Amino acid sequence: MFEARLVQGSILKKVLEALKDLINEACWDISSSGVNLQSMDSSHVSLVQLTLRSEGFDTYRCDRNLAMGVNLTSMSKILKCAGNEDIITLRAEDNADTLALVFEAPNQEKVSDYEMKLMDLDVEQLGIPEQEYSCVVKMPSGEFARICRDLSHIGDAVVISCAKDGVKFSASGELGNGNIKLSQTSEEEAVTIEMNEPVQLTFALRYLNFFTKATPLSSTVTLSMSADVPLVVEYKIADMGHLKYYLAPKI
Amino acid sequence: MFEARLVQGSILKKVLEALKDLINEACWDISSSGVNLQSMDSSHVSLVQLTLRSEGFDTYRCDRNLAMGVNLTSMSKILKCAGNEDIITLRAEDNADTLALVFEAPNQEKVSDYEMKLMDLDVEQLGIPEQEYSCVVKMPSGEFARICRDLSHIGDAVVISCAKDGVKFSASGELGNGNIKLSQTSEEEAVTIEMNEPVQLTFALRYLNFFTKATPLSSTVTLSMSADVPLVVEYKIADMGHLKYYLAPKI
Amino acid sequence: MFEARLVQGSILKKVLEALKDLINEACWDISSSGVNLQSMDSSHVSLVQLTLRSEGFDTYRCDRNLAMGVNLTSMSKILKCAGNEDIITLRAEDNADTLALVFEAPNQEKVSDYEMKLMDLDVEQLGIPEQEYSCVVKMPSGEFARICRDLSHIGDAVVISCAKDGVKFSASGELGNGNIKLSQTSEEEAVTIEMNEPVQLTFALRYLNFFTKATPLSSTVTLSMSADVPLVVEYKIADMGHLKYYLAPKI
Amino acid sequence: TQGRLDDFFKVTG
Amino acid sequence: TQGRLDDFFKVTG
Amino acid sequence: TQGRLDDFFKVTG
Repeated sequence: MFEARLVQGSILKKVLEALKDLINEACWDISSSGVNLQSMDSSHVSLVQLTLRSEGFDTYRCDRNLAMGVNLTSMSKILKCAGNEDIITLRAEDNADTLALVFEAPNQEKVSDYEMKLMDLDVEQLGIPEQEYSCVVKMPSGEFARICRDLSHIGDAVVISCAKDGVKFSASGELGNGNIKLSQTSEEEAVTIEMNEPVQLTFALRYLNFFTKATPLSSTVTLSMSADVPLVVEYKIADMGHLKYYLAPKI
Repeated sequence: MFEARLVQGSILKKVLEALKDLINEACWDISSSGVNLQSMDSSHVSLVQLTLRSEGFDTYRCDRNLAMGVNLTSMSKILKCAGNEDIITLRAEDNADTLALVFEAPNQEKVSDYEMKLMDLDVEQLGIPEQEYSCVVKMPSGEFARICRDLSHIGDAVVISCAKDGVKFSASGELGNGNIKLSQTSEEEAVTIEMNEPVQLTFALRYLNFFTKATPLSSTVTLSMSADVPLVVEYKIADMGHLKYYLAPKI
Repeated sequence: MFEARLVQGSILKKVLEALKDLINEACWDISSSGVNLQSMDSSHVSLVQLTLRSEGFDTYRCDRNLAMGVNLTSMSKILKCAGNEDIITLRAEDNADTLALVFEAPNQEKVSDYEMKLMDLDVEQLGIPEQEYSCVVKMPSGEFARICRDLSHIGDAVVISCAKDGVKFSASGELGNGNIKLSQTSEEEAVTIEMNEPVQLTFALRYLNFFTKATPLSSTVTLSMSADVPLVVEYKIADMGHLKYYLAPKI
Repeated sequence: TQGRLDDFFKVTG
Repeated sequence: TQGRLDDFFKVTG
Repeated sequence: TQGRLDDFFKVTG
């Protein structure tokens, strides 16, 4: 039997909002340690990895390992029925074919219970060796979102260049070209850039704009890059875990 | 001659907004005691009844009984030209074929006057005997609006069940099923449930979502139900009167 | 070489927003004294004239007179990439075929640079003799915007009548007719009306609603009218210059 | 099936 | 009928 | 051209 009670339900609402636009279905691997979710989008251009530790929940119970196949589009729609101040509980039986979501309003006079069917999903393995990157940039999450949004008005792809001094994001299109340069500042609104060697990569803005849907989950975002390797964009979910996105570069 | 001066014009703006989505035309019966309006929508599935007592207006004059046929869609559009802090005056001559609406801006330098044509309407009688219901629920109007909105994401109909303990609203659809339960609290943000006997009824959410357009008119809403009889949803218009909606159940 | 540094970049953002809806291309005549822009829309029904004095910029340099042909639709899109608190710099070389726009974020860690191509434009002369009008009305810019918006819900044209007592705006349509009357008050939220003789003119609301896109540029707006002559609507850009619109009346 | 208020109230309007 | 500014001003631009 | 993560990672899922 599975029981996960999250007092700050808005966290789950934000997670689904950050997932649904990128992937429509995924397997939520549940265990005594928490919730793990990993899935590539249909085009295999990006991969999302979610971690929600048991310690982050008010109450957490998962007698046995479970792999629940879930329609994220449907789950997000149901989470729309939860207030931002609702306590949210996810509940499932041992051999669950359904997932129950319970929302407790802050007024204590209203309690909602939603049940959605689970689905069989061919959860695919995806060996990704955690390594070190040539360049790691940490910046305000809102700042990164605004950069991706702005350049999207200019082009469909962004060239990210790293070197001594800062990081530059460049795009070009029919209306002209633009470059946004970020230089290290002197935790939330600061910019830190650790460079091992200059790196230049091109990425599709369409996917980056999907990643920034996770902005409300954290005040900061960290970008990790290395030549000819997937970009990694990470958002820490305050004392819960994190949401990591991987994106294959162009070429 | 008819002259009704309402200092808090926003009230009239809200009334028309709450009417126009349900009905497009209606007869405003005017007399020395105030304004009365009653009309069923085209499908005769719902009925709305409005009461605005003369006492609620700054100035009120209605020498004789009048029954003005009005296009509510047009009236609401004209009321959109009134500020939320405007004093609104409705004016009409004895054998009126036109209705004048005067909006006085709070700056006293701007006064607007709109005139719309009236129409011949076959105001239909509709005997509805005021009786007692098996269950009457009083709750925050915003709460009820949110319930109807949420379940609308799940299904097209809502099963309302009443019993000892509370009232439950249930809906089911392709994405799953949901139930919202309300239990009595211990005036504006409280829930009171008076039950004479358990009652279970099914209603179309499309109509309930039309009723909740009246939410801004009152902090509270009262639902009255009895087996095999129309549901009644009422919003009190603070020291003016009320707006009552009736809805035929399914089956 | 041209260099114009505007600390309050929002001003330029607002100017382009006020221009783009009326005209898509225009020549920005630049000189040591500042920026001048004048252009009629394709139908020659209206004309816009912009003045931005050098004194209004933090830094201003323009070694020689320049006439840059610019696609305002494209320029406005690029200005959308500038924050409302960004310092904006416009830069161009002597025989410029491109315009550079630099946006400096208030955090000092982010600097954006956009470059758009310039275009050859047949800047047309348009002799307009500055004269005196029969009636000049000064009122809150938001007030005028609301008047034009409201009457647009009633008709497609507005009859503006001036006489002793005030100014009236009238429109009529299928839903009825309306008139808004403004009477002199006793700087920002006041109404002043100077009348030399009664004047009555008809104008298309579609164009007036384009003019009010300039509302955020000033708290006040001044309307100048005379029989059988174009209407003039002016917005002062606080210690920078102004934005003047001319509109040919109907008939 | 959705009912109509006529099945619940007398009209004659 | 809507007039044009050319009927009110000399252009030659 | 846009690459896919399969060109960078081993899957076999």
